[PDB]
Amino acid sequence: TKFIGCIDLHNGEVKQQHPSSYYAKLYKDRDVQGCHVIKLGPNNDDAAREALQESPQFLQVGGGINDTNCLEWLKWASKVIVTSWLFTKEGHFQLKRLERLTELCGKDRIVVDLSCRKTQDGRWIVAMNKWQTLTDLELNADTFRELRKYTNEFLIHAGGIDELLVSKLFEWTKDYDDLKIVYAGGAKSVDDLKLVDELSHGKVDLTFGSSLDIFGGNLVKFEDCCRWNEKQG
Ligand SMILES: [Cl-]
Repeated sequence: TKFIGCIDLHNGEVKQQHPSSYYAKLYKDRDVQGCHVIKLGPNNDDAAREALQESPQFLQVGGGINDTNCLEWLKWASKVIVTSWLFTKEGHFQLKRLERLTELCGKDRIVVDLSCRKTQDGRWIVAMNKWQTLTDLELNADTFRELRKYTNEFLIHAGGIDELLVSKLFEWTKDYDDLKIVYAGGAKSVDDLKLVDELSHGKVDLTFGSSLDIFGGNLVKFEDCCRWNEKQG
């Protein structure tokens, strides 16, 4: 279990003041591997490239990723993160679209980002279009078994963390040794690192974003998250 950093971009600006390259440099300097730059809506491409080019092939990029632009983004991103393109506007999962991305990029350069909503006890359904659309894809062991054929990494995007979900991510992927699972679910305590480590037997990584001091949050220290990583080896 490691701390994963992020940079969210909206209207060409970081969601927080510092430009995107500041954060890209910081993550590189502190050797925070596997961070994600996420474009929320349009007009973010320059700010995304600013971050990626500050630390070339070190940060991932998501938001508006499809078969037409994935190779160009991979010039500067370590991996591309697919989101809504895997679904029709009606919310139907399109496995053939994932297969196309893998065919173009390689399984080591794509991330499948699934935003999920807990509908009922022990049930999580993938959602799209700013959460407002439930898709026909459920999170469960079967979904992980099938989709891991096409990617080496999932970003699972969901007060405290959804502890039961983290436990389930472990349970559903226990037999996979080569699969990276990044959880992003609003963590706002440094204590969540050890908690996620315990729940997942070390197999799930944890994003911190807006709660961090470096983004103007007053809840979690970025340096504490880096120190956690440094202790893991
Ligand atoms: Cl990466």
